[PDB]
Amino acid sequence: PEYQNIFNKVQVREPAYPGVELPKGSLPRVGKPIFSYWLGKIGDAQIGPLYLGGWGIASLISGFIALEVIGLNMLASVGWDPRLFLKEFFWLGLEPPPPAYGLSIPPLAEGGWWLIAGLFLTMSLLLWWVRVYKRAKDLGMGTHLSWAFAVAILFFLTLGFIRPVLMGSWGEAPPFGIFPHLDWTAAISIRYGNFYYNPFHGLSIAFMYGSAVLFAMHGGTILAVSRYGGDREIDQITDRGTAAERAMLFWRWCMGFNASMESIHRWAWWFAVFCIINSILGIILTGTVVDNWYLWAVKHGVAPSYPSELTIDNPYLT
Amino acid sequence: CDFPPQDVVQTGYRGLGMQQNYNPKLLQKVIDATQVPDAIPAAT
Amino acid sequence: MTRDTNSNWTGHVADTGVTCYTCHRGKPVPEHVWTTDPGPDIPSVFPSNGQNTIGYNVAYTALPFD
Amino acid sequence: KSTTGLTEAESKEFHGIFMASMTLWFGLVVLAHILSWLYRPWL
Amino acid sequence: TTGLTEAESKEFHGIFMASMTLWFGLVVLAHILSWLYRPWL
Amino acid sequence: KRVPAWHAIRNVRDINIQYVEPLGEVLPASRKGPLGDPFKVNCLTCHQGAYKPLFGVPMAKDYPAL
Amino acid sequence: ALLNFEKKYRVRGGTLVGGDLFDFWVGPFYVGFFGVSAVFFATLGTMLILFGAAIGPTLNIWQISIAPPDLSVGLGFAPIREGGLWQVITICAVGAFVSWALRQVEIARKLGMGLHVPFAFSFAILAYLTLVFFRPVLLGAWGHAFPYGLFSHLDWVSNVGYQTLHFHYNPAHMLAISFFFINTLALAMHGSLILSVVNPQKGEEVKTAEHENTVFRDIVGYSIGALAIHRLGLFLAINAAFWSAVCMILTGPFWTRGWPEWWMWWPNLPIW
Amino acid sequence: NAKSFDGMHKLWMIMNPVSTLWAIFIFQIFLGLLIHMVVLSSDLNWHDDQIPVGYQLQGETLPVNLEMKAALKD
Amino acid sequence: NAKSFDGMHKLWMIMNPVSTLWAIFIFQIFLGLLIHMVVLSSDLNWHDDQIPVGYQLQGETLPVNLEMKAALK
Amino acid sequence: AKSFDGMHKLWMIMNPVSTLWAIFIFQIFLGLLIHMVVLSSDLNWHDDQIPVGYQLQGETLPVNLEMKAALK
Amino acid sequence: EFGYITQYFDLAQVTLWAFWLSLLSVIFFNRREDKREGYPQEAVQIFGKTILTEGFPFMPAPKTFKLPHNGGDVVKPGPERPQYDFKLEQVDRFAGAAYRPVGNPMLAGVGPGAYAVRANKPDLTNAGDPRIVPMRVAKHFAVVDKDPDPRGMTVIGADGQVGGKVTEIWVDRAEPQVRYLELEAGNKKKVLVPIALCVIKGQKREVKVRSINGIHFNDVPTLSNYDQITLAEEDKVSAYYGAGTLYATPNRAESVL
Amino acid sequence: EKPSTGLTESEAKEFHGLFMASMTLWFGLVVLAHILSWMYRPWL
Ligand code: BCL
Ligand code: BCL
Ligand code: BCL
Ligand code: BCL
Ligand SMILES: CC(C)=CCC/C(C)=C\CC/C(C)=C/CC/C(C)=C\CC/C(C)=C/CC/C(C)=C/CC/C(C)=C/CC/C(C)=C/CC1=C(C)C(=O)c2ccccc2C1=O
Ligand SMILES: COC(C)(C)CCC/C(C)=C/C=C/C(C)=C/C=C/C(C)=C/C=C\C=C(C)\C=C\C=C(C)\C=C\C=C(/C)CCCC(C)(C)OC
Ligand code: HEM
Ligand SMILES: CCCCCCCCCCCCCCCCCC
Ligand SMILES: [Ca+2]
Ligand SMILES: [Ca+2]
Ligand SMILES: [Ca+2]
Ligand SMILES: [Ca+2]
Ligand SMILES: [Fe+3]
Ligand SMILES: [Mg+2]
Repeated sequence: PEYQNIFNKVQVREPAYPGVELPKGSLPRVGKPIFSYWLGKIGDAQIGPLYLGGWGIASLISGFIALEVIGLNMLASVGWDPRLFLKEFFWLGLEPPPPAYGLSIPPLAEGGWWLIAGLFLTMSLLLWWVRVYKRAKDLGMGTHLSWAFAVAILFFLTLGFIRPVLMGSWGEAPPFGIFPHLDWTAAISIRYGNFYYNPFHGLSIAFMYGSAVLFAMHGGTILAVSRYGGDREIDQITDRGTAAERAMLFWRWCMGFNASMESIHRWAWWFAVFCIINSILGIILTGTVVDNWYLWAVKHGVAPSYPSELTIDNPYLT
Repeated sequence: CDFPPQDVVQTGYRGLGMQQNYNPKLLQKVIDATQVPDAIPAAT
Repeated sequence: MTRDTNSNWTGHVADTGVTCYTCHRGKPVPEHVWTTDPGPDIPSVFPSNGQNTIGYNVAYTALPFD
Repeated sequence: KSTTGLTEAESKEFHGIFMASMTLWFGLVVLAHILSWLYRPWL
Repeated sequence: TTGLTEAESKEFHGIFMASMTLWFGLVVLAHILSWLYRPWL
Repeated sequence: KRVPAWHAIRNVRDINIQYVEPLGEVLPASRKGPLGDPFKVNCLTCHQGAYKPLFGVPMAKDYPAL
Repeated sequence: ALLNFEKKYRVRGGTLVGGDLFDFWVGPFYVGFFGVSAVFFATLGTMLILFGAAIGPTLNIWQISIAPPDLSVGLGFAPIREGGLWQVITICAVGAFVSWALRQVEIARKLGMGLHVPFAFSFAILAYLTLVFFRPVLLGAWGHAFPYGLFSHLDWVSNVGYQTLHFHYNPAHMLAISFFFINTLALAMHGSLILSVVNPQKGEEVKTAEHENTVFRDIVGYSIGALAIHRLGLFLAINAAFWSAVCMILTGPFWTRGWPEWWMWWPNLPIW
Repeated sequence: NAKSFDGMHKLWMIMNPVSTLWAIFIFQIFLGLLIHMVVLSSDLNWHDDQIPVGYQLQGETLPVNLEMKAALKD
Repeated sequence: NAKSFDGMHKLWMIMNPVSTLWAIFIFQIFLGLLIHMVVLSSDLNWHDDQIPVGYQLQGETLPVNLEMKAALK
Repeated sequence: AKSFDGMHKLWMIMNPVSTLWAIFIFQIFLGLLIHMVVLSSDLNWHDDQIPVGYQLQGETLPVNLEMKAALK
Repeated sequence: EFGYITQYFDLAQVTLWAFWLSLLSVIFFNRREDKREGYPQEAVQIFGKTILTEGFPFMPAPKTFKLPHNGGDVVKPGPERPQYDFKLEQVDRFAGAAYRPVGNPMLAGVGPGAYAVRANKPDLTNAGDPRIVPMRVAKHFAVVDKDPDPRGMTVIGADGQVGGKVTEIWVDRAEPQVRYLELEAGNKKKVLVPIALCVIKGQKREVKVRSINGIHFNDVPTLSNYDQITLAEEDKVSAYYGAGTLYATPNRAESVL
Repeated sequence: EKPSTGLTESEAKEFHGLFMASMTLWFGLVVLAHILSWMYRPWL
């Protein structure tokens, strides 16, 4: 057939690019850039350099302290054996305090290490937030990447710090494992009567499906007009060429309305952020306001009603 | 892997899930282990 | 114990009942039994939480193993 | 006007062979059904 | 086309057929041994 | 089928509280676990992976001793 | 209505079936043979869903439900009131989805572009056909598919999941969820970056491609590029769909135990 | 009434022969698969009807297998 | 009606031979796999029918294995 | 019998090297598949305990039996 | 009592309403941002009169892009540059009918061969230099071995005929990668072909261009100066290759089945 | 404006000869396989 533009057939090298000049008073960039042939088959081949200033070092100290703690407790749970660590790795975890301790600080091997790791991971993510903000603002760009990051951090803090405090127990938070955190997911659905009848859960699922749909559509459309220079979106925005025109006619003819080369990126932004906004809203109300989502859905006229034919006798009533 | 086909028993309204699933090769191991004991003649 | 179960618990074993063979199956020690699980070996100052292992009796999940 | 580039002679030729082939195919179908009726009658 | 002339095609065909015949011979031998050891039909 | 299981639970507790655990005095050290308690009864001790033990053949009616 | 620049692109040709008979527009839409087909099948399917709601107990939007046949029908034909309506609607649905994809192909041919979007749509279609055709055929009955109803296909999803005691431990399910999550993350970052470069700090010029590379190399140390992020996008979404189809074709036809017990192959390797 | 179908051969001056051939072949294969699957799912099924004999049942009752299974109880 | 199939060889002037060859080969391989799998899933299965003998059962009742299993009890 | 004469011209429309690679890869995949299909049936030859069961043979050695006696 | 109810109104309900209203309102703002290109639209009336309409919701107020290196201001929604001179005949007498090109379809600029009217300036780097340039002007680039160097190969053209030979590679300095191949045609002109319409076979040492035919490489649009390319010229070149996807052979626009 | 494959009439005759020979041989092998299967395990 015709070239599909999925891999780079011919590669070219020039000396590495150090980066746009920073404002005066900045630290130098660390690292000497290297090139990857395999990364260059699909994208850009340069790796590095990297910018390490004040906020991105405090972050990376916090995060690595947290990682050391989590790893060592997982390793103590098998008796220090690395062979068993590799053998049973998906079943290990660091577990939260027993719920009877409330919001106090428990002893170290009965939930205090969980508390330490949570605190250090929190600080890591807030320092990283400041780094992302300043990096985009020192180059003179809008700070749109910090708004979305803030939303994600808020969801991490909701399930984990805010909801456990509003409930009165640290033992309501997830543990640090793979299968352990999957077990937490299932159990919190079972305890509060079926998350499928949580309406914010349904809306966030709507927006996660929509993210996949929209990004398949956009990735397809821009690869399909890259023969007319469509992959260069900044120029198509500030001087509309034939690639943008064809891209917008396609969708107009197909489904009756369209966006522009700049507006589709606002649709992307919002579809990714409403998913997490509804995530926060659905978790923050569970347990603190609603105790059984299925009974809520029945009270508000939402759940179907299968035919019965039988009678089952509740043995606690007999 | 449990290669097809299977045996399925419906146990509820249609379109609701609610059914039990058997693999004929695994169920043979439970059948091959029961062995009801033999009767003892009733007493005078 | 067998007489008690066969007479007083028919809400569960209804008119089929149990004999010895229902559990011993011709051996003096039954095949599937349990005891209070201590858990894996961990450091001496670490108390057991009772989970996050393989868990052979709870269908190989990371759920509480006893 | 929509046309296929075949002249009238080419169309006549194609039609001859097309009809012969379709007749042979239907003959084989009839034979298969006679055998099936002899083995396992369904009506 | 493949860029092979007719002589090159004849050569390739000769060796291809010889190799395929030898391979099928070995397959038949393996099955005779298996039938002698563990007959399946 | 949820209503027999409800009784089953209670039944098993009886077997273990009244009969099997008090036998921890009589049995040797061979029939005990790490924590020093005897082997006890589960759902698997008589079903053994079937929806009814031995598919529900009624053996116990032929013996007036049980 | 036509856009400012639209008239010079509305030419004839590019079709698959039909020809010059259905080559026109109605308003902004383009019709074609497959446009007629799609609207025909969508209208018929919708009207049959509504009738199946009329013969049920309620017209509440959340509680309508049309269910498939019983498992005793097998791969046969069910009565209209006990499953046949579901079969007719599920024929209409396939007709409409495939028509949609082929109409897309006609449009792209007319505008001179590549067929990436109908090709990515094909994988959604494949996941649907897995749930209504392939899995039911391998298990031996149409009554293994889901009913048509909001809130009522969710009961199906729940009970099917619990037929394996814990469906989170399904391996292809884990892989698909990984792709879904990473796709939402990537879409957020891409949206943010383009907006940020054409909407800079107050009183500044529009930035360039060098700025786009620099920002991510400063934060993270690697930048993938403006054309490869579109590729990465097509890739993550398609893979999500693909591994969903695999995870459902595995459950029932090729595995009947609990899903946690599959993973037992790993700690039983004779190498630890 | 006999001269009504004279110009029929001109059909191939408006309908493309190659497209038509491919369409016919593909449709016939699809229909063959479909009808075989529809008849196999009915009372007329011929693979599982145990005619002229049931072969799994025949294998379970071979004298050698029976004598081995009897020696497994003892 | 015997010289009715004379110009049949002209078929390859309108149908591409290489495309046709590839289509035939691929279809035949797919159909081979499919029919083998359909017949293996019926009463005609020939791998698990325990004919001419059951081999796992034959291994469970060998005198050496029986004498070793007795010596455990 | 001389009706397969121009057969050698096959390689003027089909690439020899691609065909060779395709054949080799297909044969390896099919070999693995058939071995796995036969191992999953009654014909399995690794676990059938013929000509003898070796784990069972190790459990009943006199030395192992006498050591297991001393632990109870 | 299992399903007893104490009070019908709760917080989850109100919050859900608030969300329905917060969506339903970003739709409004995004739909308004969608109409900074291509509007007001042209509605054709009962007997042919055309008016400008604006849709629902209405168009936003204009915003300004300030381009770098004194590249001017861009107001959007703002004025438009004038279309060129396409000729078209309608096929059926109603507003929704299709159009046919009047002359030679390859040299008409209608259909997939239409293009936009951009600036007559090159795209710039962050330093002010032209972005897309031949590899003899950018003296620091090199093709990575392990990859077929296309310089020297031939340009077979979709009907099996030869178009010309590759003589240069055009690179992109802002993001290092190949954008165009330059070739000498049958009448000794220098023409470009986009790299995303070329299948490069290293062993055959060919470049297959499925879009146009071999003789069609003589009429590809040419550049003013061969040390740079402008936005307008990029559009013209790419559009000429895109017209061939429907006009190269008379059978390409003619209903597969 | 007419579908062609670039083969002349001689080339088509040649291809047709070998195609028919090959198809006949293939069908012969199929018939032989089915006769053996009917002798071993008759299905109708
Ligand atoms: C009960 C069933 C039998 C069994 C029944 C059969 C039957 C029947 C056959 C095999 C065949 C094979 N068996 Mg066995 N096999 C059994 C147990 C085993 C065990 C084991 C650990 O249990 C192993 C490792 C093997 C391995 C093998 C391979 C050697 C061979 C498959 C070749 C292949 O896939 O080539 C595919 C790869 C290619 C074609 C690539 C090209 C290879 C080139 C030509 C060079 C490779 C050399 C070649 C593989 C060896 C040539 C012989 C030399 C003179 C030594 N079998 C049991 C005991 N096995 C097949 C065979 O022998 O083929 C001739 C075969 O027909
Ligand atoms: C107790 C239940 C189990 C569970 C049981 C199941 C079951 C059962 C299934 C999944 C499936 C999925 N699960 Mg799960 N799942 C659970 C927990 C999770 C969790 C989580 C956070 O806990 C996540 C993130 C997921 C995520 C997922 C995805 C991997 C997958 C759904 C995407 C998909 O199928 O796309 C595929 C896309 C489609 C099917 C869409 C079809 C699109 C069609 C062609 C177009 C329709 C157009 C329409 C009619 C037009 C309307 C037009 C209007 C004009 C607008 N599951 C719990 C543990 N899960 C599903 C799956 O994998 O199926 C393949 C599935 O069947
Ligand atoms: C009780 C039910 C009967 C049964 C009743 C019928 C009836 C009735 C018919 C078939 C027909 C067919 N059956 Mg049956 N069939 C049964 C069981 C089988 C089984 C099996 C595993 O049990 C198989 C594999 C088949 C297979 C077949 C095909 C050979 C044929 C469908 C061909 C087709 O789709 O062409 C469509 C594809 C094309 C037209 C493309 C064009 C191909 C060209 C024309 C060349 C192809 C040759 C073709 C394969 C015929 C070969 C004949 C040669 C001269 C040897 N049947 C059972 C036993 N079967 C049909 C048939 O034979 O038609 C003539 C038919 O009418
Ligand atoms: C109860 C059922 C019988 C059985 C009944 C049948 C029947 C009936 C048939 C087969 C056929 C086949 N069987 Mg059987 N088969 C059984 C068990 C087996 C087992 C096994 C593991 O148990 C295997 C591996 C096979 C494998 C095979 C293939 C050799 C063949 C399918 C070829 C194909 O798909 O062409 C698809 C690929 C192509 C068409 C490409 C063509 C390439 C060219 C023409 C050359 C390739 C040669 C190819 C290997 C064929 C052998 C020719 C040589 C002389 C070796 N059968 C059981 C015992 N089997 C078919 C057959 O042999 O036709 C001749 C057939 O009609
Ligand atoms: C049904 C009925 C009663 C019919 C009667 C009417 C009659 C008689 C005939 C009409 C003719 C025909 C054939 C009509 C068919 C149309 C019908 C009826 C229905 C289809 C409508 C439909 C399926 C719409 C669904 C819309 C939805 C929900 C979309 C989901 C995704 C979404 C929200 C997208 C918003 C973002 C957008 C607009 C993305 C498109 C878009 C993308 C993705 C880019 O990448 C891109 C790149 C550069 C420039 C522009 C774009 C661009 O616009
Ligand atoms: C052996 O390994 C070594 C040591 C060598 C290092 C290797 C590290 C490795 C292999 C690590 C593996 C890690 C894994 C698999 C981690 C899995 C992590 C997952 C999937 C985690 C999922 C969820 C956890 C969440 C959401 C936790 C949220 C916790 C929060 C928000 C904590 C909040 C606590 C706070 C803010 C502190 C309050 C404390 C105080 C003092 C105020 O209380 C009064
Ligand atoms: C807590 C674990 C147990 C559970 C959940 C359980 C559950 C059940 C259920 C649900 C049934 C009805 C089966 C059906 O009608 O399909 C049943 C039947 C039966 N169970 Fe159990 N059981 C348990 C333990 C036991 C034990 C320990 C024994 C032996 C002492 C036992 C003996 C029986 C017998 C004999 C029947 C058949 C009674 C009948 O025919 O109705 N069960 N059990
Ligand atoms: C007045 C002449 C035209 C007649 C109207 C066209 C009716 C179209 C037929 C309905 C749809 C066809 C069914 C199958 C379509 C293809 C499936 C993908
Ligand atoms: Ca009692
Ligand atoms: Ca039969
Ligand atoms: Ca056999
Ligand atoms: Ca052996
Ligand atoms: Fe983009
Ligand atoms: Mg846990």
